[PDB]
Amino acid sequence: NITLKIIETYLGRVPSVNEYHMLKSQARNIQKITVFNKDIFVSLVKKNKKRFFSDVNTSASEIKDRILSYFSKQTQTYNIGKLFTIIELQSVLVTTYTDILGVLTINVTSMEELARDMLNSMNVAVVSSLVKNVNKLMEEYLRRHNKSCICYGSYSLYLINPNIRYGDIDILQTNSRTFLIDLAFLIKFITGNNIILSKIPYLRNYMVIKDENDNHIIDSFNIRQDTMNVVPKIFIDNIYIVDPTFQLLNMIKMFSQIDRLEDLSKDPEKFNARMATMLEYVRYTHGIVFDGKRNNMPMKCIIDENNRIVTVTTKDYFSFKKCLVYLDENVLSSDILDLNADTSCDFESVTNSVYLIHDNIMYTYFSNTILLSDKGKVHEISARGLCAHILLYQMLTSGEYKQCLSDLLNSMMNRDKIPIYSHTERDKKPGRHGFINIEKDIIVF
Amino acid sequence: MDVVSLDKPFMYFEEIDNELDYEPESKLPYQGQLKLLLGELFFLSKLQRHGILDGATVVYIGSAPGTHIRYLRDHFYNLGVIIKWMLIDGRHHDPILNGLRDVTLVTRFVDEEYLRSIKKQLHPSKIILISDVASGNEPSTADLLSNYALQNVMISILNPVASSLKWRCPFPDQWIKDFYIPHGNKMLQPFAPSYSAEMRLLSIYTGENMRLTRVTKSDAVNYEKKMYYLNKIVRNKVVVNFDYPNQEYDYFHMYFMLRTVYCNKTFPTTKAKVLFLQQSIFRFLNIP
Repeated sequence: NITLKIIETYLGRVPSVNEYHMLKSQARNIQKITVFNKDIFVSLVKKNKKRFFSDVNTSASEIKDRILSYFSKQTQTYNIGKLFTIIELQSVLVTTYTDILGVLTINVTSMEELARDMLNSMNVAVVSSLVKNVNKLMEEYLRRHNKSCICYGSYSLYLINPNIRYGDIDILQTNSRTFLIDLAFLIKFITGNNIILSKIPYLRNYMVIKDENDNHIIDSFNIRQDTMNVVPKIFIDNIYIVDPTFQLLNMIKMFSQIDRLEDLSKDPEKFNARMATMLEYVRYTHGIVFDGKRNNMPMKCIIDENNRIVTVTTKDYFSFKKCLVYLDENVLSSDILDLNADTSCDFESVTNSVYLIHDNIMYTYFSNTILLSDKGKVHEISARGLCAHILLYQMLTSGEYKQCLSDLLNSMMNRDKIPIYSHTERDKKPGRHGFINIEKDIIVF
Repeated sequence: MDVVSLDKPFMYFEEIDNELDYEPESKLPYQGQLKLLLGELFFLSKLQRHGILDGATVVYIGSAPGTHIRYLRDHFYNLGVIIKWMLIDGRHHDPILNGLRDVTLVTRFVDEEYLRSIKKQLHPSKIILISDVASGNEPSTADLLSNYALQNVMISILNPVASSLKWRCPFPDQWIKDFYIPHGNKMLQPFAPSYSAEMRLLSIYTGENMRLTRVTKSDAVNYEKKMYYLNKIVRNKVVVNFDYPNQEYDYFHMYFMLRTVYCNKTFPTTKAKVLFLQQSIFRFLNIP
C-alpha cells in the first residue's frame, strides 16, 4: 500500500506497473531515504568544506545543489537499472555518513649507514590537487576510527620519524567499501569532481578512487574483523599504525620482487630513509643486536623449477621442519583441499597468502618472483624474502619470531651484490576490473 | 547405549573408515534448505579463505527456488565481500531474490549454445559455478549420467576457477556405463535425507590443467557401502563429548562446518559463534 506511495514519493512521478514490481523490494530503503532529512545533510557536507576543504572555489550553493540534485535524480532517471544503482548509493549516505565522515567534526640518522649498508647489499637490478587536500581529511579518520582503520606505508614511519616524507596515506579498514563511497560523495558535492571508484583484480580486496583525469586520489585494502585483530598494531598520535617491526619484515619479502629491485636501482637511496627509520625502530624496540656476525639465517631454500615450489628449511627455528612455499596459489588452495584442510589461516592482503601447518609441514604461497643466483639457485634476497614471509605468520599468531628476525637482519649486512641471474614468473591473477561511477550511474563487478 | 566419543565428524567421503551392505529395508521442517545452505556457506567460505571468492561471480545452474541463496547473499554482503550472483534455472526463483542489484536472475534452460554465450558476457571476471541440476522418486541412472554429463560441459565452456556440483554415484545394481567427473573432494552433507548417498563434489581448478577421474562400478559399490554405513550407523550416534546444545551427529557435523565460516561480529569462543550462526540460519529458514 504505502509501497505504492513510497515509490511515487521517490520517483517524482507515478510508479509504473513495471517499476512497482522491481523497486517494490526497496520500499523500505527508498522510504528510509525519503524520510531522511536531505537538509541537515547539506549542513554536514558544508560543515566539512570549511574544515578540510577551505581552498575550494565553489559557492555554498553548489555544495547544496549537487546534493539535493543527486538525492532526487530518480525523477530524471526512468531506467530501472540506473534506479537500483542510485538507490543503493543514496542509501550509503542515509546510514553511514554520520558514523563514517560525520564524526569528522566533533634517531634513524644513526642507522642511515645501516640502511645504506644493506640497500646496496641488494643493489643488483637491471596524483591530483586533492591528493594533498585529502591526506588532511584522513589524519582525522585514523583518530576518530581506531578499530575501523589501521595505517601503514610511508606516512606510518612519519609518525615515527617526523622526517619520513609522506604524500599519501595507505590504510586497512574493515569497511573500506562503505568508506570509499562516502568520501567519493564528499570529493563530489564539495569539488564537483566526478571521481571513479575502481577495483583492481590482481589485488586481494582492493578499491581505489580516482579523478576525472584518471589520477589516484586515495586507495584502501579491506580485511575481515578477524584479521583486523591478529594484525600487530602500535598506538601513536591516537592512531594505530601497523607495527614498524612487521612493516619492516614485509620489506624483505618486498625486494624479492624483481620490480622493487629495479625501483631501488634508479635510487639506491630511496629506501635508506624509510628502511633505516625501521632498522632503528627494531634495534631499540626489541634490542636487536646488529653485527655482521649472525649465521644460520638464509635457510636451505631448495627450489623445484618444475612444481614451482621453493622448499624452505625452518627446522632450526620452528617445530615444523619444512614449509613448502608455493608459487601458484590456485594450486596450493587445491592441494590443501585434498588434505581435507578446512582451517588454513588467511590474513588477506597483509600476507597475500594463507598458511597451513598440516602435519609439521607448513604450506604457503609466495606472491612475488623468485630471484636466482644461478640455474636453480634461489638468490639470497629471495631466500630472505621467503623467510621474511614465514615470520609474518608468527607475528599474526603471536609466536616465535624475535631471534629469527635478528639472524635475518644481520644476514643482510656487508654482503657481495650477487647479480640477478634469473627469476620465476608470478602466477596470473584472474578477475575483471570492477568499478562504480556515480555520474553515469554505473556499478559493475 | 549407542553414544560415541568422536574426535571430529566425517567431512569428506574419503574419511569414512567402515562400510555396510545396502539393506533395502530403509525430519526438521526445511531440511533440504539447511542441507544446501550449510554446504554453500562451507564452500564459498572456503573459497573466500583462499582468496578465490574475492570479487568474483558465482554462477548457479539449477538454483530454483533457492530460497537459502538470499541468506548466503546477505551473509557475504555484510562481510564486505563483493560478489556478482547469477542464478539460472529453467523455472522461477523465490521473489526474495528480486530487486538485488548484485543478483541477476535468468529464467531459461541451459545448453552448449548458452554456456558459450554467458562466458562471453562474464569474461574476464573469474567464475565460481554451483551446479544442482535435477531430473518424484529417484532419478534414473540414465539421468544421473545425463546430468553429470552436462555439469562437465559447464566446466569446459565456463572454465570456472572453482566449482561445487552434485555427486551421487549411480546404484551398482542400476549401472549402465562408466564416466568421468571433475577431480574434487566429495563433501558429505548434514541434515540430508536419511538414506541419501548424494554428496558435494567441491573442486578447485588450475586452468591449463584439468583433471577428471573415471568412476566405475567397483567404485559405485564402495559408494553404496560406505554411505549406507554413514547413514545407518554413523549419523545415528550421540556425540557425548561434544559440548553443544544438540548432540545428534549432524549438529556435531554442522558445527565443524560453520566453525570455518567468517563473521565480522565478535564472540567469546567458537561455540559462541557457531551457536550464533546456527541460531541465525535456523532463523532465516524458519526452523524452530
